Amino acid sequence: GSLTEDGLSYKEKFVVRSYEVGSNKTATVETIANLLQEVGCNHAQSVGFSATTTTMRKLHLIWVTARMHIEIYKYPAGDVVEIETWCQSEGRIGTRRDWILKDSVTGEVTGRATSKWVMMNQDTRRLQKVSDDVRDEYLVFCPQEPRLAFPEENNRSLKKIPKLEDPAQYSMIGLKPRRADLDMNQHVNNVTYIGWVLESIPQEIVDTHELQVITLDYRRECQQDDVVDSLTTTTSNDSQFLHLLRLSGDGQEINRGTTLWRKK
Amino acid sequence: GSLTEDGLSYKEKFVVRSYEVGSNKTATVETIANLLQEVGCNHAQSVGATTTTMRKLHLIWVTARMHIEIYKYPAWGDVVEIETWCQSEGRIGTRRDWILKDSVTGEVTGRATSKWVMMNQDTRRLQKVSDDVRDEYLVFCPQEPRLAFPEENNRSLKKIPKLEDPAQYSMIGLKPRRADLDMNQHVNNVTYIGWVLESIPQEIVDTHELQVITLDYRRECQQDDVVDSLTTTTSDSQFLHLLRLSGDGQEINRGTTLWRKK
Ligand SMILES: CNc1cnc2ccccc2n1
Ligand SMILES: CNc1cnc2ccccc2n1
Repeated sequence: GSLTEDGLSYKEKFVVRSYEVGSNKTATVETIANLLQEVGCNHAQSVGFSATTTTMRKLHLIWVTARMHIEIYKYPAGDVVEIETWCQSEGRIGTRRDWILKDSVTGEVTGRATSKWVMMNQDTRRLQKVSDDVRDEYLVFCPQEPRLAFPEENNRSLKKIPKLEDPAQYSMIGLKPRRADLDMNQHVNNVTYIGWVLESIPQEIVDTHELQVITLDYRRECQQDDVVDSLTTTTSNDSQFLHLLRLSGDGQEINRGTTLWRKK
Repeated sequence: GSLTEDGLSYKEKFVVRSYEVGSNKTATVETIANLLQEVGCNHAQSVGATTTTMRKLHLIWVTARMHIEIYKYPAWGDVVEIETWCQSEGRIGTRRDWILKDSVTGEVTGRATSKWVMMNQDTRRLQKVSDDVRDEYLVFCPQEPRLAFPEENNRSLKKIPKLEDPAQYSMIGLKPRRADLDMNQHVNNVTYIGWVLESIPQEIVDTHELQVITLDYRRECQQDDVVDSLTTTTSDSQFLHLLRLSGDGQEINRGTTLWRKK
């Protein structure tokens, strides 16, 4: 894995592992999400991060995921998959990180993703707009012209996700994160919330359909000692669902999103 | 990853990933277990893991016991090479051993061993190996005994007792998700390792490191099943573990772990 010739993006190849695939012998959506996350960690490291600047570490600010959008066309089965990631400023809202998944053999694009990141205070959990001086510190590592993965006029990543009404059609109650789900800072990995959202999708839908799109807004972080409830409702060959992750007790909303499924 | 010069073992190098480490910035025991499993999968593939006679008879290889000793956990970014190989254990079953080495210093940072038995995949019944299916796997095994844990009266061959109630520690309501299931829709054996350790307190994890883990697989956990994880200190620190179904209290696993100071 290394930065491209200009140094404004990063590339990395991955061989799909045995424990990374599902019932259809192809890489699960959580494995793909982990590979996108891994390539983004190494891009921050290659340009000198450990991804907070010296100014961000002084004021106690961190980058947090606010929205994640992942569209897959072909899930890699032993296959080699190369991912090209890059970041771009989104004015004073925050940052945007895009990915392009390509099959290393056929060279075709087998998927792509985009995420919106915001600047949150490490301790008070309070959000704030990216100040001018902090913004230009990472501008030197971003393409100046707009390079989006999803350039489409009314693209399916900038649409507002509604709140699921009760009763939910499907549900999966009592979901708790384990030590494997926690990261190096002891927080529940963002990829775990993707797997929790999909736990409410029926087994019949998973066995007769494949996941094409997944848009997910991160509202609140799930602490290790918290228990979640996953809810789903069909809103529609293609099938659409409305998802909502919320705490078991107080019913505190932690996530909301939508998924699109295509026939096999 | 490729077979060694003789073809009686397989080697593979791995770069530790960001999402594969814990709070100490070193690879979790479940990630190490996954790497050992992955290298064993490719060793079976590299030699062409059920034969035509086993497929015709409707038989499969199932893990009966797993023993893993780690001395140095590879940190995020480190390269770790694992050398795996199989050996016949007479008519009982098969034994697969691993040697984890640091690719920079060349030293051994860990080693593992597992006992596998021959079970009929449909009726779930353990069957005797028989001479003919045994000689099919002998052409891919070292003839002389090559054990990762060769010590007589070692930590991998001692009988694990059943945990008595009340358990000192516990973690109830553990359910496997779609990520925990494998290609055949079964809960992969690394999830049971993570479930065993869920009952270990946070104080023990934050002030100690996992050195040894011996685990006997008694019953498989179906996707629609809920487990209860129990732990009791028997002592370095030693614990006695027991995984059992929430409802009927059906035992699915039993094992022991040894923890060293940091
Ligand atoms: C107040 N806005 C947000 C946005 N995204 C989040 C993701 C995780 C945790 C808290 C979050 N808060
Ligand atoms: C009765 N012997 C055994 C040995 N190992 C097993 C592992 C998984 C499921 C059932 C098993 N049964």
